[PDB]
Amino acid sequence: CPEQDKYRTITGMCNNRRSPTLGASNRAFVRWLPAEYEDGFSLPYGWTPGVKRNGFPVALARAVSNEIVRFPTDQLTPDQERSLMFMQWGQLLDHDLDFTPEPA
Amino acid sequence: CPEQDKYRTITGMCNNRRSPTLGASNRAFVRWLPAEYEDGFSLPYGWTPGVKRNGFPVALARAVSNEIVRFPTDQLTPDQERSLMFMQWGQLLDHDLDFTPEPA
Amino acid sequence: NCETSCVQQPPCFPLKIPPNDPRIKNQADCIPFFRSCPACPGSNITIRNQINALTSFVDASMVYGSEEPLARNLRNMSNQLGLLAVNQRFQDNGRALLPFDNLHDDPCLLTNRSARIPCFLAGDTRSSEMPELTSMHTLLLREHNRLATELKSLNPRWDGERLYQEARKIVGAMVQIITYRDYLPLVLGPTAMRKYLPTYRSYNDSVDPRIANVFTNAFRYGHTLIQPFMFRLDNRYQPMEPNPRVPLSRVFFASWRVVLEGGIDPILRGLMATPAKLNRQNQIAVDEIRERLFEQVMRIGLDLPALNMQRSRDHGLPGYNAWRRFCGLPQPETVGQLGTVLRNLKLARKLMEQYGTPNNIDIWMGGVSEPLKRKGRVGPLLACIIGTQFRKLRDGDRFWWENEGVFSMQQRQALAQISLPRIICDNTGITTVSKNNIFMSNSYPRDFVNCSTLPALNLASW
Amino acid sequence: NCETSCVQQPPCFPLKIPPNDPRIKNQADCIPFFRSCPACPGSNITIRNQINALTSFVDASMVYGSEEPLARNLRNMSNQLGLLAVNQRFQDNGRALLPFDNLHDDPCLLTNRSARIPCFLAGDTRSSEMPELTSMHTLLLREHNRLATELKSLNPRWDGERLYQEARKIVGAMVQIITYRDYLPLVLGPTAMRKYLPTYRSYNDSVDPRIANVFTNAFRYGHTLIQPFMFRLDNRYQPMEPNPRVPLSRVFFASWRVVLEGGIDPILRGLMATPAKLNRQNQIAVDEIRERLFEQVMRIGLDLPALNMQRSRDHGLPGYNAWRRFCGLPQPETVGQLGTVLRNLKLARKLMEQYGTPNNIDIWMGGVSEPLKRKGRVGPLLACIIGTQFRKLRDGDRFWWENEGVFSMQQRQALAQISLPRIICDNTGITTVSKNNIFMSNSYPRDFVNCSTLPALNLASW
Ligand code: HEM
Ligand code: HEM
Ligand SMILES: *[C@@H]1O[C@H](CO)[C@@H](O[C@@H]2O[C@H](CO)[C@@H](O)[C@H](O)[C@H]2NC(C)=O)[C@H](O)[C@H]1NC(C)=O
Ligand SMILES: *[C@@H]1O[C@H](CO)[C@@H](O[C@@H]2O[C@H](CO)[C@@H](O)[C@H](O)[C@H]2NC(C)=O)[C@H](O)[C@H]1NC(C)=O
Ligand SMILES: *[C@@H]1O[C@H](CO)[C@@H](O[C@@H]2O[C@H](CO)[C@@H](O)[C@H](O)[C@H]2NC(C)=O)[C@H](O)[C@H]1NC(C)=O
Ligand SMILES: *[C@@H]1O[C@H](CO)[C@@H](O[C@@H]2O[C@H](CO)[C@@H](O)[C@H](O)[C@H]2NC(C)=O)[C@H](O)[C@H]1NC(C)=O
Ligand SMILES: *[C@@H]1O[C@H](CO)[C@@H](O[C@@H]2O[C@H](CO)[C@@H](O)[C@H](O)[C@H]2NC(C)=O)[C@H](O)[C@H]1NC(C)=O
Ligand SMILES: *[C@H]1O[C@H](CO)[C@@H](O[C@@H]2O[C@H](CO)[C@@H](O)[C@H](O)[C@H]2NC(C)=O)[C@H](O)[C@H]1NC(C)=O
Ligand SMILES: [Ca+2]
Ligand SMILES: [Ca+2]
Repeated sequence: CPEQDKYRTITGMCNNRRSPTLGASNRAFVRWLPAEYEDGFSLPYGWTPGVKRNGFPVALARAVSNEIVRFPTDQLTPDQERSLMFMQWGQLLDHDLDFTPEPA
Repeated sequence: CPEQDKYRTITGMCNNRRSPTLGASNRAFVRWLPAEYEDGFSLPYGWTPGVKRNGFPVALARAVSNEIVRFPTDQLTPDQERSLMFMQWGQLLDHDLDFTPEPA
Repeated sequence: NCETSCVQQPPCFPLKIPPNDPRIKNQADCIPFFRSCPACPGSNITIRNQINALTSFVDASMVYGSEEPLARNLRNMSNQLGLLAVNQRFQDNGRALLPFDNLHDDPCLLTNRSARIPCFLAGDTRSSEMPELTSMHTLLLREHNRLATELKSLNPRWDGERLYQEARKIVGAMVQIITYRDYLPLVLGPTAMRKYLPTYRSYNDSVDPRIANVFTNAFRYGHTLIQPFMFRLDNRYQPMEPNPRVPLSRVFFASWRVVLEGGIDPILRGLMATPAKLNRQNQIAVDEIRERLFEQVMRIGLDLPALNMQRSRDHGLPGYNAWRRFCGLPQPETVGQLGTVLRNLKLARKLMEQYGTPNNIDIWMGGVSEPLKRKGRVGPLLACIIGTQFRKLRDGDRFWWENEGVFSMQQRQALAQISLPRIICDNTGITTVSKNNIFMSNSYPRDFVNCSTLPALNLASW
Repeated sequence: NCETSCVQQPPCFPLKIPPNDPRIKNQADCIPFFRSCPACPGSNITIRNQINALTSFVDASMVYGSEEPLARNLRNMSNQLGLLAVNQRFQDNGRALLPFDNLHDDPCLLTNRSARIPCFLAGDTRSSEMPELTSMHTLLLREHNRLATELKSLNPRWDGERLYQEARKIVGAMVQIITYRDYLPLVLGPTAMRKYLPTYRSYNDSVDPRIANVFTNAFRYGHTLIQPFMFRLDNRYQPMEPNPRVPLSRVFFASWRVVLEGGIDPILRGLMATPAKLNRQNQIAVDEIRERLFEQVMRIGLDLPALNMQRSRDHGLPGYNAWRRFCGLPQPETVGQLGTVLRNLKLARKLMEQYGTPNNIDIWMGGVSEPLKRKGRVGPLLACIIGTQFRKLRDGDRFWWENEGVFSMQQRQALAQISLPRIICDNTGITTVSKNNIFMSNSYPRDFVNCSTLPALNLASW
């Protein structure tokens, strides 16, 4: 790890002169609370059936999206205190912090 | 994990119900602070020569023992308030808690 | 293959449908899902964690890149002119457009068989999602080719790497400063901010600057901010006429729309004149993205908020009472306790039947359904969860403009004069802009000002 | 072969040597050191972490096992008596002795090449390191034989497993309950104790019961307590003259001594009536382990302290300040800042010659070299560090003896009045054990008692 960076790295290799890898690109996520899988190490909670999360049957996501998410597009509500550029910086932000891959 | 336990499991598995894997056997160690390697991912400091920790060279283990630890084995001070079983519970206890495999 | 297929099998983890779908009327179908890539393939003791391709730093990655084969490929390397490479042949009004990607499965081409407008190459692999998202990438692509230029005017013998590197700094700096000053405090609250963003004493080599797996889901709270259409206005700020409001569906991956249908301006602004959507428990997220997510490019259109909960199971995150607990907040363990918390008997009785226990409701769900915070727009869960990650990128980043060795005092001085509106002023054809705190002023007779009522930089100080 | 080569490659990470080593007079020599197996073979994108072969919970793993195969490997199943397997070839006097591991490379065969003593077979892979460790695995072994035999007297119709499992609980408690009632307070400190270990209250679903990769190092504070001899005392509690005081260099792995040399008591009787070495800043670790660690078995003889400092490195633990920080403890930046903290103008002074800045001291050294806790046997770092792990181990654990669902109110009462001396009286053949806090008592005449003035377990509630 170098001496007197006048400028940044790119991949972020060395912001942490101590744990160089830290904050870096293509290293894995951090977990502020253990991971909760259905086997305990690698199977989606809603994976096998009759498998209960914690005494309750894992609810389908299409169905939650339907029962609490659904709405009559006609009854929208303009946020009169903020403009879209607000919802569009959210992305410009997400888009700078995280991204997790899938495999083609 | 069960639907209900009198006795513990041996590999220590369903203890915790949310994360069946927690505090179990042939499972990874926990980290209270991010790792500090030279690579950044996987090479003990005190590996390449010429490599420095924070700004200083890295001591040698046989080196500091020679300096900070070597004491005249006969100047021993007997701890009058503690007993040798105190050290044994120490070893035994440790052995209940951790072990970290090498590759014979 | 998971686009064309429904088996529950490896790369895949599909979304089964229910009995009474609105869009999807066949119980043998699914909205597709390729699960997230592990940090250790072939592990049997490793607890499954997922990777992050990007950089957590508020470096300006989406414009610059986070991998270095990519990166080299975005600069123009003929001259010594430090510069982001532009569209070889298809430009704005003599204003840069993004390059083009070279991709084996260009979705943005599936939108108009007829036109050749592929995906734009740039910092992030997904800047073609919304023409309203690509547009910003352009704007940032811009200030870069621009700063580089003017610096070339204040320091000649300065090479390419240095004219670009200096410029790059100035940018990640604009994006940092603007996100910590004029965006966050409206997307979090006043308070949250006093509990999460205390002021910047200095940098702490012992702050964990990386991105939390959860934030990954918590940040998608914004999914509730999105509006059914794409609005583009004419120089007078009314109803702009190739065609005003295009539904959010004919816009997914729509590069032609930018090139052919009428500049970056008409959107960049109108983005600026149209009230953002407002979240409330009776309008969580909408169909334009509940039932049409990417559908002109996919086989069936995803359900956003659904990939969300499903993406959450994927990551293997804990439910809503763990984080409720992780943050110092109360953990309702009853429908009764539930209303007390999200002031909504009706949704509590709802959430509770979906999920049995409040303890098993998906963060997204719990997150987004909490009453908004005063003067902000996030629950006490998400405020905590968003407020703390942001608190650490700042404090655990040695390149935060306010650190005392990055930019000089002197430099910093004008550096805190940078405002997005001007950014969207110097770089676009637009005259009249929206006032300070772009994010907070939809209105347009005024809720805007002119381009002289806005300061500039002082590369002088460079 | 990292027990024989000195090439810095693969599996190995050898302890090279200073040119001025008392012992090792050749710069081309080393100390045989392998590297801790990673949690993910194939460095790519995951930071390396080591693995815990044993279980966190204070279970009596060392007795029973850690994994399925070995556990069932350690029992009599040529019966329903529910017992632990014990040596069919040798007896204590009448009392049991552990079975024999079947290793292709037995090292305890190396002590005496003229006696067939392989090493004992136990819950733990290192029951033979020292003949006294073994004395304990041989004692707790006796209790789940003693108890099952006694539990069969009260609950006759009980199965074979039931009879064994249930016995297991009685012992896991014997170990837990001592560690926590008679060991921590004393390693711990009257003051640190009220902080790291407040009194029990309930069980935290959300408490990482997992053992942290540092404690793995911080718990080695113990090496500083060893005495260079193995003391055997008769039962006039006097120097057991087969030969009473043997250098610790010629006991490593020597089961023979245990089996042929007099039995398990003459040992147990030395652990009890001979003081434990006390750590001083002038007297860290005794040479019998600094230069004679395993030689009667290995190539060259190892340096514990030194072996501790390099795992330090192999298990990427940060240094003595991150820790300090990690524990609201001030962090010395200078020799004075240090001299002050340590309360040493010499040691600090010496540590700095080795390390450049405290920021860089390997934990073990900073840990064993800070001043002893008031009435403790550990300093704040270790103290804090060590108690911060025994806390989670208590609240984490679903089968903590004091948890609501495990042991009924009576059972509890009962359990509460067990003691290690009584365990020692019940299964050994000695009659005058030590009075309370054997961890503390250690003089003959007095700071001891007879084995009748000692309570007893009461299985009446089981
Ligand atoms: C507007 C502010 C937005 C925010 C703050 C946001 C946030 C998030 C985050 C954090 C993720 C995961 C990030 C990652 O792992 O790389 C996600 C996933 C996703 N988003 Fe958004 N997003 C926003 C806008 C949008 C919009 C407008 C669309 C579509 C029009 C969209 C479509 C998607 C899709 C398709 C996924 C993948 C679903 C999955 O598998 O998880 N996002 N976004
Ligand atoms: C007396 C109290 C003792 C305590 C509390 C203690 C604690 C520890 C711990 C926790 C470890 C690392 C555990 C692991 O991950 O494997 C360790 C390693 C070690 N101990 Fe002990 N120990 C003690 C006594 C001894 C004795 C008596 C010897 C020598 C006869 C010794 C020899 C070793 C060796 C050879 C290692 C491996 C060194 C390394 O790989 O770094 N220990 N001990
Ligand atoms: C690299 O920079 C040049 C310089 O601006 C870009 O465009 C050329 O600019 C010069 C001015 O010095 C014009 O005279 C040329 O006509 C421009 N190019 C074309 C194709 O006409 C050039 O586009 C940049 N590289 C990329 C990949 O965008
Ligand atoms: C598809 O994309 C094209 C790209 O140009 C859009 O182009 C229109 O094409 C028609 C006939 O070819 C022209 O008369 C229009 O003038 C073009 N648009 C504009 C704004 O001038 C086209 O409209 C798109 N949609 C479809 C359904 O083809
Ligand atoms: C169980 O333990 C956790 C951790 O020791 C306690 O939760 C912590 O509470 C503080 C105080 O606000 C938070 O800042 C932490 O983030 C919490 N940690 C976690 C993992 O949630 C929790 O309160 C304990 N629960 C009980 C009932 O004692
Ligand atoms: C299994 O249990 C038996 C019984 O306690 C152990 O010892 C033998 O038991 C039988 C019948 O109970 C007696 O007749 C023998 O006399 C006992 N041993 C000897 C040496 O006489 C037996 O040893 C146990 N299994 C193991 C592996 O120790
Ligand atoms: C830098 O940040 C860390 C974490 O935010 C602070 O460290 C913690 O301090 C508390 C005391 O309130 C300790 O009990 C924790 O164990 C520490 N954790 C870590 C990871 O350091 C640290 O104090 C901050 N440094 C400064 C100079 O403010
Ligand atoms: C290894 O074991 C043998 C046998 O126990 C030891 O020699 C014994 O020494 C004692 C005491 O002098 C005698 O009572 C025994 O009769 C001896 N055994 C034999 C077979 O004659 C031997 O000393 C042990 N190893 C060492 C180095 O002492
Ligand atoms: Ca970034
Ligand atoms: Ca254990």
